[PDB]
Amino acid sequence: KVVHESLRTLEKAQRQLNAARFVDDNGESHYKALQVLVAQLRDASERNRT
Amino acid sequence: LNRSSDDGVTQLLSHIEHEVLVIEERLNELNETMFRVDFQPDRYLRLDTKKVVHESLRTLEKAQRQLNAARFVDDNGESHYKALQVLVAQLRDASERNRTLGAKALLDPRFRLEFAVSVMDRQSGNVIESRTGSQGGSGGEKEIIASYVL
Amino acid sequence: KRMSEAKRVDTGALVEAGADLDDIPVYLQRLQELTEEALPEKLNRFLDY
Amino acid sequence: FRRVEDSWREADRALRQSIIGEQYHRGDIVERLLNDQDALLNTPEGRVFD
Amino acid sequence: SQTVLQARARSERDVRGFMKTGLAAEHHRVGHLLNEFLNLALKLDWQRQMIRKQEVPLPAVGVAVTGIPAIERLRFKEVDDEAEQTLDLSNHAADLTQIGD
Amino acid sequence: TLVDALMTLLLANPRYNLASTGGHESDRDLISYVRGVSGPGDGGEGQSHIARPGKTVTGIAATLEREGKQVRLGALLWFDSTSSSVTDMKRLWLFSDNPGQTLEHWLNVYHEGGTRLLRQMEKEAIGLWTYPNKKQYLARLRDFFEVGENAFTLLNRAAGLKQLNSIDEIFRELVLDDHSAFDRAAEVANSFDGLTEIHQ
Amino acid sequence: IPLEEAIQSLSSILIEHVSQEQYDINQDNPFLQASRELREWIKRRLIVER
Amino acid sequence: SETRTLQKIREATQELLKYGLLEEASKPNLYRIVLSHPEEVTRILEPLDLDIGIDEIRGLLYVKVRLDETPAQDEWAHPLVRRQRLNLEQSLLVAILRQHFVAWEQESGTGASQAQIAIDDLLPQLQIYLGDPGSESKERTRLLTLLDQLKGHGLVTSPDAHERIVIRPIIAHLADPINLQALLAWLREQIAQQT
Amino acid sequence: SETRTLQKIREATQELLKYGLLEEASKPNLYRIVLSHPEEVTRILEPLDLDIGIDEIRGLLYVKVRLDETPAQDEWAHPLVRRQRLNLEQSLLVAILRQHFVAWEQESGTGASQAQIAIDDLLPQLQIYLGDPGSESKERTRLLTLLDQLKGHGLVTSPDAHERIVIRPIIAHLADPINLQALLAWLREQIAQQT
Repeated sequence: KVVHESLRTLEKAQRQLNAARFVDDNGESHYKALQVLVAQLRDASERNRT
Repeated sequence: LNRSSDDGVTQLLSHIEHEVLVIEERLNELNETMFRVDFQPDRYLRLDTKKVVHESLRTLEKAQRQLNAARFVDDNGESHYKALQVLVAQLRDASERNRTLGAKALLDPRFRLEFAVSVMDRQSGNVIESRTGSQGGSGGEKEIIASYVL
Repeated sequence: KRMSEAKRVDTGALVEAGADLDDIPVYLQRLQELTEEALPEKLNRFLDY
Repeated sequence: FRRVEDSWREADRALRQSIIGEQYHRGDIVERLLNDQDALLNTPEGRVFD
Repeated sequence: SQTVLQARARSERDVRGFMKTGLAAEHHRVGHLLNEFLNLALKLDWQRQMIRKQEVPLPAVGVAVTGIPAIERLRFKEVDDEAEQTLDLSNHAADLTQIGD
Repeated sequence: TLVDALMTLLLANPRYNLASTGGHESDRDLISYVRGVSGPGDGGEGQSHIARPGKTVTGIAATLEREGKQVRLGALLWFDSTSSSVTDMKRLWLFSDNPGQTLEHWLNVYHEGGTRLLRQMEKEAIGLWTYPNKKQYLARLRDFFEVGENAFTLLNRAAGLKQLNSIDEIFRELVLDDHSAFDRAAEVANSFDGLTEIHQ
Repeated sequence: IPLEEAIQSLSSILIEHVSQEQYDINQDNPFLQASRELREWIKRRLIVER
Repeated sequence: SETRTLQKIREATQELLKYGLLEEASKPNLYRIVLSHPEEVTRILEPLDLDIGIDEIRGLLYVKVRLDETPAQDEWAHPLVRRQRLNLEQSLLVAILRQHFVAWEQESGTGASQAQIAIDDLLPQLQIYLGDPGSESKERTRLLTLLDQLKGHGLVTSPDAHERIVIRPIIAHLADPINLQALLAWLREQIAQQT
Repeated sequence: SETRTLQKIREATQELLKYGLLEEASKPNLYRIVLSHPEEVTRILEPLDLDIGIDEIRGLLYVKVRLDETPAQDEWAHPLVRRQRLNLEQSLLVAILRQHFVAWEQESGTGASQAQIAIDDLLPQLQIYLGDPGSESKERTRLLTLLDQLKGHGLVTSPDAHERIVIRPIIAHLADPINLQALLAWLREQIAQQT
């Protein structure tokens, strides 16, 4: 088993999203974290050859 | 500017074409050797070489002709200077980007003549084949091709 | 010039009008409507969802 | 009959030309439309024909 | 009689419809400009059908691009060659054996 | 050539002539075999290097036996013009448990009629199914043998592939079935597009 | 009258009077000439067609 | 190594280019996709000097030639714009179309691209300008020929079975106040020399 | 708001998209520029699934679909690049010109300036496989028509002032020369058998 920087970063993003939802704001943070997480999703799905 | 001349490019191209000619001559000798062996059960083999003239030297000679025309024209030597400048700047761009295959083509006698292989009729000398590499094959064809050429 | 910039940014109804004083009244109407009707409800839905 | 049609057509083009002439004068336009009567009354023909 | 009656009613319908159309747009921002354009147009001779064929600088909206000239789009005629029918099937003696040293 | 014929029968996209490479390349191909290519020739008009230049038809097949029952697979590849590219080639794939459906019968049927008569032959016959499109052909093949297409790929490359240069590739691609969730992750990412649009 | 029915009848009548030499009534295709002449009688407003 | 743009973005942008415009009610997916990355769209098109306008209130997108680094220009002269410029005969129909479009919008709302007219209604309108050659065959022929040219510019769908047509809303962004004003100016200029 | 691509690169890009080609003989300085900036080019093109193939021997840049490997449809389908299948006359002329280019480079090497080919010899060659439409005038006229069409695809120059023409190095990268040569040999053999 190995947790590559990719999976490590995704789990970091999961923690970040948890953190962002907890903080209440103009939606900037919650949206930001959710969006970067979905961005990792999209990047993986797109560049599935890398 | 009048002291500027084509003497620089003529000697360089003369030496380069001398290298190309030497390559082709020794290829002819190797062909003589290749005329003695038989490659396939019913063929003998020959090597090939053609002459490469790059877009780089094409533009070089276009700029040379336009420079000669610029000497016909007179605008205080500024069109003359611009033509010679484009030419020398292209030369220096080839030297600077020597890595790019275009510059290599512009400077390299090895680039300046391409190579290929062909299969020969031992009986008549006729030809129906020319291979650039060794693709296709059944196993063993590659072996013969590689061994012979190598 | 700023009316033209407004149209350059425009996305909807402002095409009905040009870059002249007569278009100004509609500019103001739309500014009010954006500030009052649009922006708060859009924020409502966005944050809610 | 062939002439009555010409009369209608002439009255039509006249009316339309004029109302292009009245670009902004809603008064006449609404005055025509609100009326029940035909907008193409070329009576010299129309009425006799009727 | 009915022929002329219908030729009348049709034109009546068209003019009433034009009346309704001009009425609403008679003042709307663009509509007033359009009417201005209509009247300036009235002056031109439309029977000059191919000389007032004159280009105006209207905006270029809906500019599609297509038919990009890529060499790959080229393909060559399917020249049918029908020297014979494909009926041959036999196994032949081409599976027979005889070999050298 | 014969091994390549087999691999063509089996796989969607086999590495032809893989053996000459040693396991990492293929440089012959379907149409070359269909047209009997043998070498470059003069490359300007010479048809000697290409044996079957005119309208030609090619067929290959094989038959195995488990528990006495024999399954034969086949394929047909015919051109109708001097055109020398894949697009101008017409296809058939064949899948039969009836031993009587031999390559000879199928070739006879084609001689008797084009693709339409081959469809009619499929209608008439039992224990026979044939497909001009390879997707359905290999789908039926795979739900018949109960081994995924990945299996056949490993089979082909296994014919050669003596290197095993490094295990990681061999296993991850050739051996192991695939269920990486790129599509599923996209699915998730796409559910959020709605929210993104209200945001925008 | 149907347009081409008229073309036909006119071409028939045209050939009848080709003997009127000075007006050079077409011979190689009187039907085409009937068409090229109905064009004229429309363009000259003798016959509106509807 | 590589940074392939979102393949979805590639689909949407390439389609949009293929048609010059793009309508929601027809192809909402690529439409929303471009709505999702209008900046990326723009920067993709920017090298080509092609730029995207937007109309959400009717469900439209479309290209429009940029005007930079060779100021202003007659847009049409750009190499990539693929058709010949509108000509005032077309424009004469264009004005009528726009009139009908705005008139229908001002009573059915802006909630549809289904602004419709029957061909026969146009006939009187042109008849005033292009005159009355007195043969329905000629006038209707010229009418459909004009309409055809316009659908070439994409403004109006071709006739249906019921001799009725749908105005494409892109018409509105053609019959701009600003552009109409430049047009009226140049037209009065023509009047002044015709006299 | 956004920065704007280098004007020269945008120029070369737009030209290359109008004509699928850029050449030392046509825009040689743009040719040098793109050669120094190919990454910019491909980056611009890749959202559209477009990409250049290059030819430094013959001073030719050209386009080519960039789509990836192992597609769902065995052959690529591209929203923009619509495909043509030429009539026999054109295809035959192309094959003729292709083997002409090959012969010229055989005798003169790669990149050697093309010699001009005479309509005077073309009309015979067409006569080899096309018979006669009714006159030499018709032969020459249709030859020039097809040459116009070919120049339309950029594969040749215009009919020059001396009723010769020159070949465009784009020929060096046609779709499938095997299709050309198979057809050419088949045609000559067919006519030899028929006679």
